[PDB]
Amino acid sequence: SMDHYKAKATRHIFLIRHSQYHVDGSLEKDRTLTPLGREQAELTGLRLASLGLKFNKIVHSSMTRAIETTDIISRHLPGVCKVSTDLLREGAPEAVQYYEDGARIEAAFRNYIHRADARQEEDSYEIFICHANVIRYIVCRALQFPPEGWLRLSLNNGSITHLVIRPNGRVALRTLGDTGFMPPDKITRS
Amino acid sequence: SMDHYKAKATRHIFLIRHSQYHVDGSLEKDRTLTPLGREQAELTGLRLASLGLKFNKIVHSSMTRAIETTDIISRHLPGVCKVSTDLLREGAPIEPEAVQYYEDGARIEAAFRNYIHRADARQEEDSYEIFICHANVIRYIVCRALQFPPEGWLRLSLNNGSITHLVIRPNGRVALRTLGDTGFMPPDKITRS
Repeated sequence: SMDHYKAKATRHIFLIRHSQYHVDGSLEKDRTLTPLGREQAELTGLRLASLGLKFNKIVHSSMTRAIETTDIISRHLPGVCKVSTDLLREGAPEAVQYYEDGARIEAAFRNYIHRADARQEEDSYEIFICHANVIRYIVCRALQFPPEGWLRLSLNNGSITHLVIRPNGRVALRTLGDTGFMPPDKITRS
Repeated sequence: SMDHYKAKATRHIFLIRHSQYHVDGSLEKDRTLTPLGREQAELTGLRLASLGLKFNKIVHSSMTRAIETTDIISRHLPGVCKVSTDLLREGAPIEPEAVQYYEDGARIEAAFRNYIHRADARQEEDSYEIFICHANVIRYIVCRALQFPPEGWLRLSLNNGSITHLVIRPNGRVALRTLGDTGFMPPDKITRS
């Protein structure tokens, strides 16, 4: 169980990886989703809406692929409120930047996963639209797995990862990197 | 990842949990799939057939629930041989005497070493292998192959008929590509028991 964790209720955390995008955009402006990526986000959006859950929020960063993945999914989840955060931004001396980028991933974990809400009386269902690296960090961290193994988790574009966090901080992984709802010819990791 | 491992090509391991069944069945022969369980198995079969992979083999637990799940899945994978093994029968629950657990631990380790860790010197191309079994068996194999601690077993929750996909590189690096995938099943067909 996560240490120093008390919540009022159970929290269901859904971590969605960005869909495929033009990684060769000169400026962020240009790193939009590929046509395949747009279809992926659509499929992830239909899947999420089909769950019969009233989601509490969709948290995401300000990167072009993040905003675009979010926009598409969000149209399937009418009324669910969106929250922009730069703790989910993926960075782009070099060495000092990278340390800082890593520290931000931990802050993301701390701020959004390890921290529970006092207002929250009942079970919550929370979506986070993220880059691969923050998902796999969050998974290892919440599950108390060796952080050195985070890169052993291979997350498809648009995939859904579901963690369950009980009031006493016991955590269960119900699924990781699910793209079972996409036709196999639509699945990508880049 | 795995130590003392050198394979000639990549190995894709698909670990499939059995479909919903009659837990109340009085003998092992009575613990057959429910009608919903048979629908789940069908869905998993459809999904596996749709990946466009030539599966090398279907290795399955000899428990009735695992047999019936395999019967249904294998109809979608014509020409893939099926091999029954006692090594993949479910282990005693982690959440009941100690010699039972020693026995089960030893067997499931044997299963891991025989089916997951052992590279075939006759492999001549990338392989795709299906193992139809049980939650504790899969949890153990996943954690062992990824070097996750034994307290991780019970933190992994696998749906009935779910697909867990590991990729084993020739030098022994292991990636977890998906765990507990039932994303191909409508939510109103999804169960854990």
